[PDB]
Amino acid sequence: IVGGQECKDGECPWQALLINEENEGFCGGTILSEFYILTAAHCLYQAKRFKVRVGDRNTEQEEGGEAVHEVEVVIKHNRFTKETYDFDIAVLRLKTPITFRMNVAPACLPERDWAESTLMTQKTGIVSGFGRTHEKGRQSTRLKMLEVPYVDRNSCKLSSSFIITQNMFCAGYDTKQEDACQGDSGGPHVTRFKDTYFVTGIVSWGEGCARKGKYGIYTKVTAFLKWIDRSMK
Amino acid sequence: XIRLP
Amino acid sequence: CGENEKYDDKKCKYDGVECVCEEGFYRNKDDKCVSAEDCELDNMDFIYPGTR
Amino acid sequence: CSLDNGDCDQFCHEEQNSVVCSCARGYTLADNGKACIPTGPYPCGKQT
Ligand code: NA
Repeated sequence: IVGGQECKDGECPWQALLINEENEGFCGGTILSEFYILTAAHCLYQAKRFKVRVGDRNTEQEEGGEAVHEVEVVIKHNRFTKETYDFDIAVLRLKTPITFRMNVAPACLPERDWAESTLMTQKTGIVSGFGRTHEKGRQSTRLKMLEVPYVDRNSCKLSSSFIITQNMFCAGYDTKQEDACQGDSGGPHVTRFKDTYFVTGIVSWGEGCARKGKYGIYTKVTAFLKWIDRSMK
Repeated sequence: XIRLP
Repeated sequence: CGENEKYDDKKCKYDGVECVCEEGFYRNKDDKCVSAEDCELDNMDFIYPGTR
Repeated sequence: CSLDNGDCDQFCHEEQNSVVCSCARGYTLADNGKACIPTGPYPCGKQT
């Protein structure tokens, strides 16, 4: 996350961190329930071995509530392509169920049609993660969050060199230099409705991080609600 | 993440 | 016939894309008749431990 | 529903002229047929 701010205690409790064999975080996820983590298919390619950590705020200091969970099954969308990043969705089943706590709690999955007309049309959503705090910099040692405007889809296309399919959407600012970055991928984009947070996006890709005139691209969760349900059975 | 033309 | 099939029609509509099936179902990548949700089974790789 | 989420707390759909509110898993529809009441200690979408 470039810009934005650190999440306070209990502020981003649906954030998961996927950690590699060096126990380093390379990607995020969104807690959907005690057994299920929502993430990006492409994150599957960015590690030889991984587990899921929940509850981390400062990754240089255990603080209580933190747990590591082994992944039992990876459900990857098999239409994912690294060429377009279309269908950038996967769901992880944990071996052992999460114990919800302060800083550990699911985001709500929305109803499809309703989310189309009423979440996707709010002004802002919130993206969160441990990723780099500058395009060329280092991962954050602290969970950050950033409020990001939804961006109309013709504006999204206009600005973008790569295709924007119906399974993606853009959010962010035009001149303000704040957006997701590397290490934030797979992580949550959520939208507040009457103080309940629903997951509306998966951190997917950007042309750099927080470049002027460019927006973060997210997998559009409302496009995949049936596939998500089925994956959670 | 970072996808550059 | 087969599971979810009736003697006498509707293919699987997948998320993020674009002897007859019973009142209920839809034809997957193998016209086995199966639920709207069960279609999505055609669009999953299952993977263990893992990964690159 | 396009008006004030039809005073639904969460989901709003329309049957024949009747606005019809509803809720995520772990919430139960209130008696008022509008509000969504958590059934448990860590209801989805709430900060802790
Ligand atoms: Na920007």
